Amino acid sequence: QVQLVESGGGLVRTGGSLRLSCAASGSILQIWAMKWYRQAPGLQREWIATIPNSGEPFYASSVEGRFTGSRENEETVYLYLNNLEPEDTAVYYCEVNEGVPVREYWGQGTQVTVSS
Amino acid sequence: QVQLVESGGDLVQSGGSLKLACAVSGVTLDGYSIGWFRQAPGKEREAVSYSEKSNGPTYYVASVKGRFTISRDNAKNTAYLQMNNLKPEDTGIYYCAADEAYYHERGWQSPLGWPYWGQGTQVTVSS
Amino acid sequence: NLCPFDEVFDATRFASVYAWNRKRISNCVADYSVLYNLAPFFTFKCYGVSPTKLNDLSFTNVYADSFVIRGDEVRQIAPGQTGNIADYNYKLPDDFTGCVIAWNSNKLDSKVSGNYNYLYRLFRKSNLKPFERDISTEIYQAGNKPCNGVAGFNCYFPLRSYSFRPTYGVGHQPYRVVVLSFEL
Repeated sequence: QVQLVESGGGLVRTGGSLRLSCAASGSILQIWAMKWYRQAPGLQREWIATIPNSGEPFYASSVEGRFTGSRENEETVYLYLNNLEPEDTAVYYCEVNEGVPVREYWGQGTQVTVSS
Repeated sequence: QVQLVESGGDLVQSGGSLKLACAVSGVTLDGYSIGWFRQAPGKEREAVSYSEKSNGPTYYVASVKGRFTISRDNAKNTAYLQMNNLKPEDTGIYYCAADEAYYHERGWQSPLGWPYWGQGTQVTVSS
Repeated sequence: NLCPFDEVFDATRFASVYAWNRKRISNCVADYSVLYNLAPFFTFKCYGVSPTKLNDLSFTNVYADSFVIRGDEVRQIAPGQTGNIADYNYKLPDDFTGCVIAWNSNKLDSKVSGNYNYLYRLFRKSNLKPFERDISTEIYQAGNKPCNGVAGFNCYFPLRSYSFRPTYGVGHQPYRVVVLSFEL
């Protein structure tokens, strides 16, 4: 019954900021990592960050330096979006890797829209 | 338990010879297969020669065939690598490795297979 | 009558080492040639018998135990070795007769985002017996206070992930390993 819910998307101006959050719930044995992806209009899904349970976050070069991952507890991570650009407009998705054996869980995503 | 100690590395001029030694302690050499490997700056450790336990086969990588000879001395619990006609490309740290296993002729060249290693001896061949 | 190692180990995913898989493959000759469909080169060696003795010898059963570990842990898959893989995940007997095959699987088992699927046991109250498997997930009690199923101070979740990424050095890249035991 592991589930996740993503929040924090919205409409912002260029240069603006958002804080995305991904929170896991249910009968959790061990969270291994949360991963962030985004899917922009007409493009393939793009991996942008991994926030491991053990270890520091790492990122795709398209966002590194501008988006910061934070682990607040084993079930909750943020992705701080700074310096937003129109080309960051996308639906942003959290993937949780959890359990023994390891299973992957997804949600419906959160919309980010960056206006010029 | 198994301890390996290489010696004989030296600076030598191209075309010269060197004999390396791998002194084995803690176990009898006859029960172990022995591999020689070398590591050049910036490169991964690579295979040189193999001597199987129990008087089994010996193998050589193509680039040292006919120049290098692996051997054993049971009295001294030591294995050796005789290196003739040395070339600048032979420069590197030479390591001996040991394993109780019998390797396949095509299965020994990866160094990750091997459990016991010496600290290495430096060989520098000047052009 | 070659054991179809290339067919059975042609798999998207391998077992994690703590949950190592055993396949029984019957009435076949254990031959190295077929491995090259798996990989362009491999470690292949045997304990207690030479690989040459396997030539043309059909076995009533071949037990193939498979899993993924780091390249620099392949050395622990041998009789008499010590360390958390040999002691807590997959243990061979001191007198083992059989063979070890390993190949780099970075292209299949690593991910740019980190492959967290492959786990290993890091903590255990005692060493495994040879060929024992432990797939339990009890919190490991490292002190005198009970953990009550929660990790925390002196209370460890017992498994960890290898988090394989393709940019790791070769020693921490994934290797697929197959251990063969023989029954004439």
